Amino acid sequence: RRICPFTGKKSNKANRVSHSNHKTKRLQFVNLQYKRVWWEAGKRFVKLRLSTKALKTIEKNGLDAVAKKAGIDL
Amino acid sequence: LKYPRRILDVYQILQSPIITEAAIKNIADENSLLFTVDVRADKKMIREAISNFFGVKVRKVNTLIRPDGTKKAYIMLNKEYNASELAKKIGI
Amino acid sequence: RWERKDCKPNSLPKLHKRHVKVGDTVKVISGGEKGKIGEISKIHKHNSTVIIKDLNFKTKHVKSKEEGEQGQIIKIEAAIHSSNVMLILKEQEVADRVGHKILEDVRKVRYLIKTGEIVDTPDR
Amino acid sequence: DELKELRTKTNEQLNEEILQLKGELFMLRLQRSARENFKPSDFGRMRKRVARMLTVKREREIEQGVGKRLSRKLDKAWKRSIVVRPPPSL
RNA sequence: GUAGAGAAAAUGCCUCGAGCCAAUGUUCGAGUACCAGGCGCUACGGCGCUGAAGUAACCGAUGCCAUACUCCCAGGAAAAGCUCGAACGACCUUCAACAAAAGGGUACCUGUACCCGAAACCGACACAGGUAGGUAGGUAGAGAAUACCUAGGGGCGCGA
RNA sequence: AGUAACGCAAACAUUGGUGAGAAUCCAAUGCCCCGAAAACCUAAGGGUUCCUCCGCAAGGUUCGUCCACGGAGGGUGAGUCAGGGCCUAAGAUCAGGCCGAAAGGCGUAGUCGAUGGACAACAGGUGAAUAUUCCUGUACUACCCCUUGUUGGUCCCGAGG
RNA sequence: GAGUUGAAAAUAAGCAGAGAUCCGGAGAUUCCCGAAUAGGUCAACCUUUCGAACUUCUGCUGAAUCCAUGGGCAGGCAAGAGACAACCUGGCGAACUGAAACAUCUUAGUAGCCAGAGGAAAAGAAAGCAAAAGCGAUUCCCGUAGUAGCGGCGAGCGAAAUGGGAGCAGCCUAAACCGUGAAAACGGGGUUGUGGGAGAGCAAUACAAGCGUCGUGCUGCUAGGCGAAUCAGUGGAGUGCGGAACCCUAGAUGGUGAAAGUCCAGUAGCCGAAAGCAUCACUAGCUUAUGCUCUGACCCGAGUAGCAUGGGGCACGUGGAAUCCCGUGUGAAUCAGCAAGGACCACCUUGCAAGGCUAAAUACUCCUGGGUGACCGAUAGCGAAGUAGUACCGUGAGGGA
Repeated sequence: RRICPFTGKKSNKANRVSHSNHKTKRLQFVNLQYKRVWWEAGKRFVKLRLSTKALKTIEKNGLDAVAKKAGIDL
Repeated sequence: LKYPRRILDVYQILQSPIITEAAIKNIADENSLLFTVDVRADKKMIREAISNFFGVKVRKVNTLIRPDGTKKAYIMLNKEYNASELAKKIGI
Repeated sequence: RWERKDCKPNSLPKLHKRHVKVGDTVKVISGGEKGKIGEISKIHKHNSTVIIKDLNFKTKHVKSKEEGEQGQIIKIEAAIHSSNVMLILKEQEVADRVGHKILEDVRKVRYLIKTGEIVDTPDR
Repeated sequence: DELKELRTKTNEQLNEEILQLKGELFMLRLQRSARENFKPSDFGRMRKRVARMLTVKREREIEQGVGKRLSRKLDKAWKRSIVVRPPPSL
């Protein structure tokens, strides 16, 4: 899915509007990109599929409280 | 352990004989006799249920299905036992 | 005849509660054969009808044999309805209704509501 | 006609009597096919009595305390080894 | 037989083997079978007893040899059964396991009728139509076309 | 309107029989047709249409004593034949794995999947309906027991095929 | 309490006034398929080492990797899968249509599809409305009101506040602080608003209320029981008609040859439960707990609010566009504050987001049990008063007497 497991960010059903007010659908979805972030409780890289807001959490708050906030780490 | 193919309530594996004239032809001409058994039956379960309840060595067990659903079994006994002396005891 | 077959709640037929037992002396109240006493013979609980002896006369024709011989004419009773009869004591000749007296023992017996005797027969 | 003796008999003679009544039921099937004079009421109370036998045996399965599927595995674990034997009425 | 990390295999080297392959064939099976015929009764629908010769040659297959050879490019399935075999890995071990030689014993489920160049399947029909595969007799003919026929099966379900 | 038609232009005819009733059902004799079939067997399909007796309400483009029709009863016998208990192709389902609003899509091991590969029975007779199936003869497969040897054997793996 | 082995007669044998058939409560069996579940499968079959397969939980052993993870083995009455007419929630989500065309808009966030779940669901306990006067969670109805508005200011769309009713119920948690541990946690404390809580100190004890296997209590339900009162004449039959009597705590209904208060089953009324369920009332018991003074330091839910953009939805179509929620990116303050009061600023008023849970009023019928009907009477009423979703048609979805 296009969801981030740490922070529950999903896609956004948000129309796009032209000049003559014509509206298509344009399902708008997050930049949850592949990374491989270091883990201090095992001193090792984990391969994750992280949104950039969740990236700012795991660098700001640390991966332990964010991963226990989501509930999953392995 | 020695499992059969299916556990099938062995005191009900035989249902009824057949009292047609061709069955008496199989008795007098074949040393065989005719039974009606359920569909869930074997050439190993019927063949054991003849050498025990009757007391007769059975030679072969030729089975066939009948399109009304039920199964028909031509059982041929050994040469040592006449089917006529063992069928009048039952009532054929 | 599907309009007249027995109604069957949970595959069993609905049997009616009635007021006439076998071995009783009934009187025909109104319909047809009015005012003559009689025993009952065979009981039909689903129709609430009762065949009683030697009054209802239905002369029926029966093909008797399979060889086509003697073809007997048999005079057979029919079913009069159970609400067309009352009970009779032979001491007071009057057709009376019923009632259920609960006597000193556990059993509950029938009772002619105008006279003072009991319809209920012992084990013989 | 009360079957008081069935709760007196132990489990082995209970089960042997089940097998004997089933064998007598097969003899009633042979005598029904043979058109010899038979009692259909005995064909009724034969199977109908085996129902009583297996209710008493199943209550004895209950008061020990075991599952329904344990009675499936125990019952089918017993039914796999039943050597056919004719009844003692000869 | 060896040689290389080399049990089998593969590759390289050495040696022994003039024969090999498969349809066909003789015998047993196999005759106190089958069979023309006659012999005795008809429910005249068939049963009963006895029984001769049962060989050779010419044709010749679209069947076998046969995945046999020759030619060609467009270069022609997979896995198990089968056979051979070391290390590594799981289990069981002595009257247990393995390989044979004769001789006895044992024999798992389903399909089996009937139509199947069709009255029964598919075309709404007891429909001048369709339906994969097998057997391919005689004469005239190159021939499975054709014409007439043996076997076998019909006279096309309104007639006058 | 009692009009067209009665489904090829292979073709029937007679004598007997059955019955209440016969062009039509049966039997015989001729005649005629197909005969790389309009013959026999099996794959599919159908599902009881197969066989005896009974009936002729409906069906049969006529009739009917007949019937693939109605009723009752019976009939389909396998170690060897065809499939499964063996194997795989196309293809399908796909544990985990990746992806994706959901449903699910992609895809590996694995497992199914014959139209293929592997594996053992032929001749005569019986028979209202069954025959490589039932009987008799000779066989052949796959295991066990009975005798000689062996201490290792089976599976996975390596190879030929 | 008297005959029974269904419809459904007949036949053969039974079972029963030491109580059958039947009714009711609780149990037992429940082949095979179907979540289908040992494995395969062309559903109701095959093969079987006879097995709740898989996910989850528990326990042991524990790869690349030391701890791990993955795997394997085992236990387990073993939690989930599957089904469900309509209502409900969440997501994808049209088009014919209306605008007399049509694209903004409408139809419409409707239908449909998927997922989930309960007898209701959602929401719900104020970072709320309002306006200088006041209310106190949510939901629903009448109303304001077809008003204010919104809109190619077209077609159309359309609130909210004040007021009146149904129903009422509020509670847990994070942080600041103490204690144990390398964190991560755990156990006490605290969860409020014309502000509280933490820290320091002084007092003080018991009134009231909440939760609840367990069993005595109550009524109700799932079987039932007693239960009033008339004959005679009439053309087949009387319940109708005519003559003679009565019941009524009973004249509702259905049947009986024909229409019934007095023929039957019943009804009014009085009774009745071994067993299960439900209704509120007991119970061993767990709990909620109090008031004052000082202290602007410490705390009151952070990648959150806000902002630049792209939007969605509130009746409000980007308009002065606020409130609410998201996509990318930037990115605060703790009460001396922050948010709202329809751009925004100043003052005042109101409330305390970024943590969760809750009954009622409420919407519907595949149904169930009672009562009705200016509803139908075989072309009607359910498609279906018999084999009815049947025969039949289609490969199938499906159509359908």
